[PDB]
Amino acid sequence: MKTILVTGGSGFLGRRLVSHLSKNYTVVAPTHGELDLTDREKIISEVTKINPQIIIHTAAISNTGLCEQNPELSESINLNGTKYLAEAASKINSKLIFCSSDQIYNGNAEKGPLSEDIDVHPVNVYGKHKLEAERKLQEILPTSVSLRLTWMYDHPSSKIPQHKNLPIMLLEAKEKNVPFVTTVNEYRAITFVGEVVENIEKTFELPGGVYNYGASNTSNSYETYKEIAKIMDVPENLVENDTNRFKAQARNISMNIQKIEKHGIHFSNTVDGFSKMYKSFSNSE
Amino acid sequence: PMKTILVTGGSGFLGRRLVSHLSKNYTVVAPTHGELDLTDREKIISEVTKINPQIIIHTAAISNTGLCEQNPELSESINLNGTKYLAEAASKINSKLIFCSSDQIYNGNAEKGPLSEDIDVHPVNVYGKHKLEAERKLQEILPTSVSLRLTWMYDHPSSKIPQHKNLPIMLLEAKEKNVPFVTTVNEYRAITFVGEVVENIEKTFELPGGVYNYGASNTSNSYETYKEIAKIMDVPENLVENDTNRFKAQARNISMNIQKIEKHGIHFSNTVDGFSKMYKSFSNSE
Repeated sequence: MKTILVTGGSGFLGRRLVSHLSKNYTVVAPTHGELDLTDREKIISEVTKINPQIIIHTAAISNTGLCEQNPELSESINLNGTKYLAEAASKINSKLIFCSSDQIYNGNAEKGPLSEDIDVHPVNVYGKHKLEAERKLQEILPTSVSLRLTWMYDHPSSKIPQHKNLPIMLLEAKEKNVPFVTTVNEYRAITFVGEVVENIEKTFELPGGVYNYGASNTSNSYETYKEIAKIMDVPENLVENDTNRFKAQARNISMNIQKIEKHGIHFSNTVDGFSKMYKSFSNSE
Repeated sequence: PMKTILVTGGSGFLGRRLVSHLSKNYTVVAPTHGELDLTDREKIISEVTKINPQIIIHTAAISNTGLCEQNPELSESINLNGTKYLAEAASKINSKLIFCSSDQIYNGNAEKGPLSEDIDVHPVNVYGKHKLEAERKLQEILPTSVSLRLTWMYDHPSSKIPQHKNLPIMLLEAKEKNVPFVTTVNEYRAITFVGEVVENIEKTFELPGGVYNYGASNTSNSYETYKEIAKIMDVPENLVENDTNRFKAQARNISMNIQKIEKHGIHFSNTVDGFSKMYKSFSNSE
């Protein structure tokens, strides 16, 4: 009975991973109050007591100032946490699955889908800290797996609660009649959480390294979201194209996913991924 | 007859300490996220009109986005949402809104010394940019609204009221694990005991609308200030390392000039004296 320790059960992906993997795995999903990650002594011993075969780390690899009333805003590397999770994992040869981000690509100036071997230099704090976590998971845990995830979504009529993501934002533009702003200077994919969650068992056997993980997309955000809005019966004129955003240089974070296609892991593209699972779903509309 | 205050963020660090302070002198309504959703313009307008508070203290953070559940939409747009709607609800009932801003709006500034509210600012992080835009929107919609620029705060390490790891607790952990707490001579920041921020809050209610630097003062760098705070706490002086690498291009100066509010009779202690003052307050003599 393999034991899966999930750090980040409270989050959007964490809470959905726990529900799916509680079928055939024992899932131990503690709260940040239950399991202070920066307490090395505690995390080493608690990891050893649970003795998990697989660790899926989704918890905040540091954070900005928002979400808190009294934040420090040191704006240093603020790593640790995963470092202690890493050494605890190495002690019992655990398989660590880090939830990374395609925002690592957001500084790249190349066009078309980007591969995992291409030199990266993100521009915002989120991309910088995710990349730094990747590099350090590698040197301490060579067998560890880094999945660069995209902006994601559940069906907008889902039972599992979720904060505002794009399917909800397009529906709200329909009700309030205020248009949702986007741009042609953005190339990004959005992946149904179900495909991310359903493919997650296949990653357990992957050799250690960095893997692009999510939907593909060759279209820009403005073209993509019109296609999605047009599926949801959302007026066309409700999705606007602001040429000012990313004017200095386009944000291209569309991933080439052939590395995981070799290992039999498939994601559909962004448009046909949304449509298939908008229709498949048992929501009458 | 007794004034009524609507406090948002009633569970957070500052919000919970404001509710506790005011509950005996006012009718304080501190609704949870389930009781009052800040992303909903329709709902905000409906509740504030019914509660009809004379004073609204907005301390809550925008915790209702995808960033806070680690599924972020990382646009430059930094949408206000909740803070903008609160202002509109207040305009219609004529409520005096008090907003929790931040001194981090000064972190881009290149000037030296304590900075006043009337200078040209340009923050370089996301916290400063969201907070400054919140002020800009509030002074447009609510001329009477008051925006208090707070500092990084701290309660006592041994107070039974919870908090996240702030300065005084990190220096104790340094002593425990013999890990040097790293700081820098390139940072000019003040920190304030929350008790001084909270017992002066009643004075701000009368203040004319505008921006007011609201917190402790500091005339020296973080390294020297954290060394002083170390020696008072009886933690060893070797555990305060100054990493001069941090803030190489432009030193972070968020020292605040509180000269505006002290003309209105609002006095704050400085960083060092204020700490010893509360540190001596705790545990009364037998």
